Amino acid sequence: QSALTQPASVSGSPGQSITISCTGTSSDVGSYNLVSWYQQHPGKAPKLMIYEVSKRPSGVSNRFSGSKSGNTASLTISGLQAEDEADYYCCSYAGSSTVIFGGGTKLTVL
Amino acid sequence: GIRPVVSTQLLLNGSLAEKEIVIRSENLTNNAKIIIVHLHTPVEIVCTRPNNNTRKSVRIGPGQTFYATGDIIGDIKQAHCNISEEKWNDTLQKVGIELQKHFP
Amino acid sequence: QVQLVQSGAEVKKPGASVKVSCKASGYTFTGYYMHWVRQAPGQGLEWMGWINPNSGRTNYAQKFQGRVTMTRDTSISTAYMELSRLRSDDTAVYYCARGGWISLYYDSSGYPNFDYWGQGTLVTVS
Amino acid sequence: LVLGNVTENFNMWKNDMVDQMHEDIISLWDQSLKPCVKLTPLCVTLICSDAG
Amino acid sequence: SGGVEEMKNCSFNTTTEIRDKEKKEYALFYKPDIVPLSETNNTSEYRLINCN
Ligand SMILES: *[C@@H]1O[C@H](CO)[C@@H](O[C@@H]2O[C@H](CO)[C@@H](O[C@@H]3O[C@H](CO[C@H]4O[C@H](CO[C@H]5O[C@H](CO)[C@@H](O)[C@H](O)[C@@H]5O)[C@@H](O)[C@H](O[C@H]5O[C@H](CO)[C@@H](O)[C@H](O)[C@@H]5O)[C@@H]4O)[C@@H](O)[C@H](O[C@H]4O[C@H](CO)[C@@H](O)[C@H](O)[C@@H]4O[C@H]4O[C@H](CO)[C@@H](O)[C@H](O)[C@@H]4O)[C@@H]3O)[C@H](O)[C@H]2NC(C)=O)[C@H](O)[C@H]1NC(C)=O
Ligand SMILES: *[C@@H]1O[C@H](CO)[C@@H](O[C@@H]2O[C@H](CO)[C@@H](O[C@@H]3O[C@H](CO)[C@@H](O)[C@H](O)[C@@H]3O)[C@H](O)[C@H]2NC(C)=O)[C@H](O)[C@H]1NC(C)=O
Ligand SMILES: *[C@@H]1O[C@H](CO)[C@@H](O[C@@H]2O[C@H](CO)[C@@H](O)[C@H](O)[C@H]2NC(C)=O)[C@H](O)[C@H]1NC(C)=O
Ligand SMILES: *[C@@H]1O[C@H](CO)[C@@H](O[C@@H]2O[C@H](CO)[C@@H](O)[C@H](O)[C@H]2NC(C)=O)[C@H](O)[C@H]1NC(C)=O
Ligand SMILES: *[C@@H]1O[C@H](CO)[C@@H](O)[C@H](O)[C@H]1NC(C)=O
Ligand SMILES: *[C@@H]1O[C@H](CO)[C@@H](O)[C@H](O)[C@H]1NC(C)=O
Ligand SMILES: *[C@@H]1O[C@H](CO)[C@@H](O)[C@H](O)[C@H]1NC(C)=O
Ligand SMILES: *[C@@H]1O[C@H](CO)[C@@H](O)[C@H](O)[C@H]1NC(C)=O
Repeated sequence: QSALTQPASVSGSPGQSITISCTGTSSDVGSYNLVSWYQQHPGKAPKLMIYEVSKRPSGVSNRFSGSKSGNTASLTISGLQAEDEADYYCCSYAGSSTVIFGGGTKLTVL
Repeated sequence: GIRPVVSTQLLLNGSLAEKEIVIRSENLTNNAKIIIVHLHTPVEIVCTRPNNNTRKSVRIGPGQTFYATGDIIGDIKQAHCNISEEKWNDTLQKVGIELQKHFP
Repeated sequence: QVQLVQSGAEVKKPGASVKVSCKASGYTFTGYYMHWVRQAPGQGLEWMGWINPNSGRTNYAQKFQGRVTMTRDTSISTAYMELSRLRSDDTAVYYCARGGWISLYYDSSGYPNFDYWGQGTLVTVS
Repeated sequence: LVLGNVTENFNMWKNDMVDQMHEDIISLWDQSLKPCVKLTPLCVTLICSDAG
Repeated sequence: SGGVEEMKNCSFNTTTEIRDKEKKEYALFYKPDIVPLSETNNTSEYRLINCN
């Protein structure tokens, strides 16, 4: 019952799409549809990106897209800019009123 | 098929009537006879509950073990029931307009 | 616009107790949940238990039972964390966040819809 | 009485006489202990030792 | 650690499978199944409703 599996870091040039994925136990992600992502700028509080598997809140443009398949939850970004130099964190409801967070990915702009 | 359900008010699963709503009674004059309304249109109803831990097994003898309520994981919510509003409203309205035949 | 204010940085020693206070302003806090997270610099996020300010119900996560206590204060609209028996790796920053909506009809405690976050308190030991 | 010139299929692994035999023995074993003594007060802790 | 709508803890003691010892066990009984005895305002010694 450890944290969610997540790669160390990613990279990519501006102008294309980057897909990130988080995998977990079937009782954590494969049973409930309550997963979300968080963007962590170094120095201040993070901000929520999507609510459910695919639900866009207000104040954020239509650029992030979330999906679920089996035991893997994926988040896709299209049209990279320089305002994405931040960490990304997965989170999922794990049952028995406990939320399990992910490891974390770092993205670099070349 | 006869389903032997147990309910005091608001008859659950069973065979429906035909044509229109039907009212059955014994004398329709005194107040001591329970009057029965048989509907034609069903109305959905759901009932829920919060979580419980498990059956806490307590042994009180040679093989006589009972199961009591254990812990509760999460918050405390009240076990409620839900009925659609407009379906119940026009069902009771049809009951009224058909019960108005026996009372001018 | 609503805001969440927290206390300042703390410098302590192991074997002590630390209290972190989070105050919400601008909205009815009684109808919303409050969650707590802890961030040591270098690794990812970690999740602590949630408090229900309408009833005082607590449910902490694993490997934290018995050493952390959470208490709401509805008179001045605050939430207190008292954590005892600190270790060397407890040097971190603490954030308070607003969870889901209390509906009195379904368990919406485990929903990870943390919308507004605080600036966090930096606690350290030596 | 022996039959003349007929054959017959036989299967003992799927038989009804065996199941009725087993149920009869089970029920008659369960029936003979009905008016017998119940060992309820013999659940006490036994202070046991080797004989002298 | 919180407030529940209609449940009480009601920890009691009961006999085990041995008719010597008694152990303390807890449950969570509902409020309509719980009736206070005696007359005083001591809201501690409750009892089960169908044991009367
Ligand atoms: C049996 O029947 C009963 C019916 O009685 C069922 O109970 C009902 O169950 C549903 C769920 O299916 C609940 O819906 C949920 O409601 C909450 C609460 O939303 C209300 O409050 C919002 C806040 O505004 C108040 O607070 C501010 C604070 O200052 C005050 O200033 C305000 O004046 C308000 O008092 C408010 O914004 C909401 O308005 C929205 O809805 C109305 C509806 O009529 C619209 O007109 C509005 O325009 C507006 O759209 C509302 O008044 C919602 O927040 C829930 O939605 C969240 O959750 C969804 C699922 O997770 C998610 O997809 C949504 O995006 C949304 O996400 C929210 O998540 C976080 C919640 O804190 C936040 O980050 C953020 O707010 C975000 O928006 C959901 O819709 C009913 O409330 C509930 N009824 C009652 C009486 O409790 C019961 O379920 C049935 N039983 C069954 C089926 O078994
Ligand atoms: C309602 O309460 C019940 C209380 O039992 C909750 O069930 C429990 O959920 C947890 C989730 O972590 C289960 O733990 C996990 O079980 C799997 C089983 O394979 C195990 O591999 C994991 O290591 C972990 O221990 C727990 O077993 C389960 N309890 C039972 C009896 O199955 C339930 O989740 C609660 N409901 C909700 C919506 O949270
Ligand atoms: C088992 O222990 C009992 C005592 O607990 C033994 O009973 C005693 O036997 C001696 C024989 O020399 C008598 O003098 C005592 O009066 C007996 N005590 C009683 C009856 O309380 C018994 O003999 C032991 N069993 C065996 C097989 O030796
Ligand atoms: C034992 O049971 C009797 C009923 O057979 C109880 O008498 C009534 O119980 C109801 C249910 O709580 C009360 O509302 C009434 O006030 C009781 N009295 C009368 C005169 O109707 C009796 O109270 C039970 N014993 C105890 C100690 O509660
Ligand atoms: C009740 O209504 C639902 C939906 O109309 C239907 O599927 C179900 O068979 C009905 N049950 C009975 C007993 O009429
Ligand atoms: C019951 O019905 C009979 C005949 O239908 C009638 O004579 C009698 O008065 C009725 N009882 C009452 C209380 O009206
Ligand atoms: C075999 O069957 C025939 C039937 O026509 C019968 O007449 C005959 O007696 C049988 N053989 C023996 C040995 O019984
Ligand atoms: C319950 O039974 C135990 C048996 O050992 C006893 O010690 C205890 O005093 C009893 N009463 C209570 C209130 O626990």
